[PDB]
Amino acid sequence: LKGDHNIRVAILDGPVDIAHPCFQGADLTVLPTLASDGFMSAHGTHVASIIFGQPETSVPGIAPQCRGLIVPIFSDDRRRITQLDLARGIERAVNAGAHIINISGGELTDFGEADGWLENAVSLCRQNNVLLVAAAGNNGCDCLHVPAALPAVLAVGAMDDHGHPLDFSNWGSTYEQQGILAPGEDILGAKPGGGTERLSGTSFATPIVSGVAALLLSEQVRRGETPDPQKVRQLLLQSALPCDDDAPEQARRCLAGRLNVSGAFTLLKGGN
Repeated sequence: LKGDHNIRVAILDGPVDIAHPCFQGADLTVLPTLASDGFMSAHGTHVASIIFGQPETSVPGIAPQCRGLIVPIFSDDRRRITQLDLARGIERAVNAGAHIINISGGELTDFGEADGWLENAVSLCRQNNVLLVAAAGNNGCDCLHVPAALPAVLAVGAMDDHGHPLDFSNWGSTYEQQGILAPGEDILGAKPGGGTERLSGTSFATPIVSGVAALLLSEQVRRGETPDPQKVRQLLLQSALPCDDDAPEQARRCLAGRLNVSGAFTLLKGGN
C-alpha cells in the first residue's frame, strides 16, 4: 500500500544524486559528510530511487511516502570504505531515528566475522529495535558477506523474474536462517546525472526488501500498533516461500525462501 512519513528508512551508501527528478516530492534528509565487493554499492542514486522514487516520475518507488535518511559512509568517495566508516554510519542512522537501515554493499568474509566496531554497531540496532537489511553479495558461492551475515540482520539475495535464485547470489549457511530472495534481475532505478536504467545484483534486491519492510511498519502505524522492525524481519522470514523445484537449482540457494509480500501482510494481521 502506502508508506508513512513517521517511518524512517536510512540509505547507507556512496553519493546519492538527490536532485534527480524522481526524488521531486520525496521526503529526504541528507546527513553531512564527516571529517567484487565494498560497503558502498557504487549505486546510491539507484538504490535510493527503488524506495523513494515518486509515483508519477521515471522511477516509481516502493515506499515514496516514507521518510528517507541519506547517510554517507564516506569522506572521500574515491577512498576505500572501512568497517569503522560503516559502523559510524549505522550509529548516525540509529541516532537519527531510523527504523530500517539499508546497506546495499558488503565484503566477502570467511564465516561472517567482523571487527568489533561493526559488531557493536549491529548490536546497537538490535538493542534499539532497528532493522538492518543488507546485500548477500554476488560471488556466486557458498559464501558470506559481513554486514549481511551478522546477528538479527536481514540478508537479501537476488532471484530472477521467474522466482529462481540468480547464479551470482551468495548462499552461505547463515543465510539459510536469516536470508531471503528478492527480485534482483534488471531492477529499475535512477542514474546519477539523469535518466534511468535496469541493473542486476543483490544491491538492488536489498532496497526492495527495505521498502517492503517500510510498508509493513507503515501498516502497523495505521493499525494503532507501535512500529516493530525486528518483528517485521521475523514476518518476512516466516512468510518467505519455498523454491518450486530442486532438480534445476539448489535447495540451499533458496535461503530462508522467496520474498512474499501478501503472505507477510497476512502474518502481520496474525492470520493464516
